[PDB]
Amino acid sequence: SHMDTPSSPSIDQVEPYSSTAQVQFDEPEATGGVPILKYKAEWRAVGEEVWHSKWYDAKEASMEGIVTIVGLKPETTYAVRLAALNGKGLGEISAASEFKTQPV
Ligand code: NA
Repeated sequence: SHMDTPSSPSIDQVEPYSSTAQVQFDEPEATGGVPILKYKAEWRAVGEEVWHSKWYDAKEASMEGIVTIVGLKPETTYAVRLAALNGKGLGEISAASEFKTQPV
């Protein structure tokens, strides 16, 4: 009788530059029963406790196949994960993917 939140997106690869990175991902296998509305990316520098997060429109993300994370520091290793938002709320977070920003 009730829809749930989406299953997890999958991160394929991350293409990092100096202060930004392109996160390549797959849509959830299951929407949960109602449509994906937004994506949330969360990232943090490995070793640190604080997570940074940003919302992304579902339409452009799923069409481009990417979300772009910003405000990164050069030469630094990060963990990133993704979750889909539907009408019920936030779904399962993806497995974390680790990348390193390039040197300036
Ligand atoms: Na894939």
